[PDB]
Amino acid sequence: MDVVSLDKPFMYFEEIDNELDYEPAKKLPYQGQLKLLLGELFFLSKLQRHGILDGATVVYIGSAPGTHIRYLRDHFYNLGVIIKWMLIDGRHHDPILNGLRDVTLVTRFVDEEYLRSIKKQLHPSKIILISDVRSPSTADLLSNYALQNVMISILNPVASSLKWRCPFPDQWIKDFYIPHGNKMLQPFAPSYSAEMRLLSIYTGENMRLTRVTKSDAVNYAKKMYYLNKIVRNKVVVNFDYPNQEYDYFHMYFMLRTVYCNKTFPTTKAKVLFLQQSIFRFLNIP
Ligand SMILES: Nc1ncnc2c1ncn2[C@@H]1O[C@H](CSCC[C@H](N)C(=O)O)[C@@H](O)[C@H]1O
Repeated sequence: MDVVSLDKPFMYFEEIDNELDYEPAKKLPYQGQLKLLLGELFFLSKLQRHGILDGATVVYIGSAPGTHIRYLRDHFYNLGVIIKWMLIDGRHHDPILNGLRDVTLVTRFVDEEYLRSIKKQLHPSKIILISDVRSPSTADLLSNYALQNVMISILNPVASSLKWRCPFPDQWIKDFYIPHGNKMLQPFAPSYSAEMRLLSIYTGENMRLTRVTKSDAVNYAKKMYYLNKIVRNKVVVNFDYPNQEYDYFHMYFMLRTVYCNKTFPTTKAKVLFLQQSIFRFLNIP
């Protein structure tokens, strides 16, 4: 058994302290909704901590089916946070999202022109952007990242969460810029996934971008390979929890930052609660 003792999990890309030469997917049902729910609950909890969530309109682009979004919506709604949800996708959403006055579902694939009309329509509310659009090829990726930057420039949000996976070095097309932000690592991501989420909060009227080159691509690939191949396969023996696999240890850390109405005697009790709550909601054993 791959046993180990760990202080804390790697929460952001930058934390990974090792790499592996990438060698050329899921153990749980609804694992994808889980992966998404944890990251977005983590992101939104942070904004709440900063006082920038209440009264904002959450514009989620590439939100369908969005089964897990119902849970996120209920969570903040039950906490008393006032948020309007605007879920836009060309595909249809899970019907559990229907019939809620605080959530507007839009069946539209967004283009730059559309962003301008919704910006005019959302005005003067403050916007929190969440993007999970998916076309893939390096060209498909770049195009998605290009669109995500136009979302921020037009919508001009107070914070953003963007889907982010660096293209493979051996499939490099050109250097590009992505918004400056924290590269949040995702527990329960596919076995060999190199995807993370870019979380940014916008101050003043500036927009800081960062260039990404092929050498960065090589680094992303090796660090993400060691994390997937070695780290995620660890059994944290010093983690006193029903499940000691690395992903549960990693999940505990994101869930411990979440706010609940119900008071708990220990962080462990809360996490156990939120997790039970989350798994029951997702119908995961
Ligand atoms: N330009 C665009 N505007 C809106 N949605 C887009 C888009 N291009 C692709 N998409 C959508 O992006 C989605 C990627 S899968 C998204 C899953 C969703 N976040 C969930 O929680 O279940 C697809 O549903 C696709 O239709």
